[PDB]
Amino acid sequence: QVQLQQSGPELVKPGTSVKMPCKASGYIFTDYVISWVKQRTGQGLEWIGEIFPRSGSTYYNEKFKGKATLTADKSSNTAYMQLSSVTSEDSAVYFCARDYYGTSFAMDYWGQGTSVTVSSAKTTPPSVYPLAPGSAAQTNSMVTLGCLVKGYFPEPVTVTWNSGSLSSGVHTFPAVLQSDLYTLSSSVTVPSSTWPSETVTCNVAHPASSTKVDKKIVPR
Amino acid sequence: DIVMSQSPSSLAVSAGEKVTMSCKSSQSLLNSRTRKNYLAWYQQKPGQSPKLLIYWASTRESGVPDRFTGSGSGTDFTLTISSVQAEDLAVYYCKQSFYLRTFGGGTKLDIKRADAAPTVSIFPPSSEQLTSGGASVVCFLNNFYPKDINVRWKIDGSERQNGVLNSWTDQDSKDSTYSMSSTLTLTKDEYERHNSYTCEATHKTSTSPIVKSFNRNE
Repeated sequence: QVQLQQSGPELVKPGTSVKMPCKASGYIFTDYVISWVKQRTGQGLEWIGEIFPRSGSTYYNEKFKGKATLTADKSSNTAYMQLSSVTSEDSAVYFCARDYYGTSFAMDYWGQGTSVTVSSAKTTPPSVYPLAPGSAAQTNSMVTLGCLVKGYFPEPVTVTWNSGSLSSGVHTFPAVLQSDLYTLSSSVTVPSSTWPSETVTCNVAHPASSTKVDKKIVPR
Repeated sequence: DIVMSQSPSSLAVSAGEKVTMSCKSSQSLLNSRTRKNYLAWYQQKPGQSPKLLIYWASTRESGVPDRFTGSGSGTDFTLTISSVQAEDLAVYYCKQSFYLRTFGGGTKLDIKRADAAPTVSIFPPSSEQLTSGGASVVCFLNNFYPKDINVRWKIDGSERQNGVLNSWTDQDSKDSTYSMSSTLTLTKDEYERHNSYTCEATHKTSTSPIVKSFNRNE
């Protein structure tokens, strides 16, 4: 299927170059241009440049000349973008998108984006903790449980419940930064009669450290 | 060399309401071709990659329902949403393909809704955490509206005003509500010097705070 596959979140040190991929599948790589788009967290979409793998021509947003270099390897159906001499201002999500070259000038299929966090800092895995009630209760028809995700760097982490099979009732809070470390939490609400009788587990992933934690929520 | 100007920056309507938003280019986006101004509208929901809704000013993309409608020409363009749904919560971007590309600043769509009060929960620190010289007390204020809410922590009745970290969720795409997290963080030894811990939620929906507490010894 038409699909654009990008590398996972990365921490790089200031002053280094980082090269990121966008592996194409499900369509004719040399018939569509690849566009790159930048997004600082909670800020807008900003076009970087495009490439036409067929010819290898590149066109850039002026602001990214002297910063970004777009390439395409036809033999692997993979486009790459490369940022040089990075700074904290280059911390952002970078998307690739297939900007249709079938005359309808729009990008109809997008990658999942690569989060880049430029800092010197050590990349730290987080500690996951269960949030279970204190031995007191109210509004017992439903019960709320959670996970505390503390002391990681850099963003992002992923929290799911029972491998995505617990879907309803879930709030995952934006991370916030404490003294060079991130912290967030996730809440989940189930029928008071299903817990602890059937299991509830939060599944935390921190791509930047390749850490995957499963914390079963057990009472008390 | 073409700059894009979206307005308004932010936007709030109730479910079922019609809404419109504006996009202007510093130069005309119409080369020729009957129509085909090179102008596209994308919808970006929280934590998702953008989605193409309209191109060539007015042509709807495959699988896009008709309640989204693009219109306009030259340097003046509009996106309309009739019968707004809570699922539509997103930042809406216009992009210009005449020459290179330029995204407009975006318009945030916030949904207006019926006030509702938060369901509050309080959680004492885990055995594990109190095991690494850390004690975080966490208080969830879930499914409320509007987004204004103030939280007051008390330790043995004394309001506590630091070690407090707050975070608001995205407005929920299903019921248009907000939730919030407040985390009070102490050292273990500091936590072990008090008994009663309390979070108090003051929300427009009741002038008397919702109180949740526990005791360390509890």
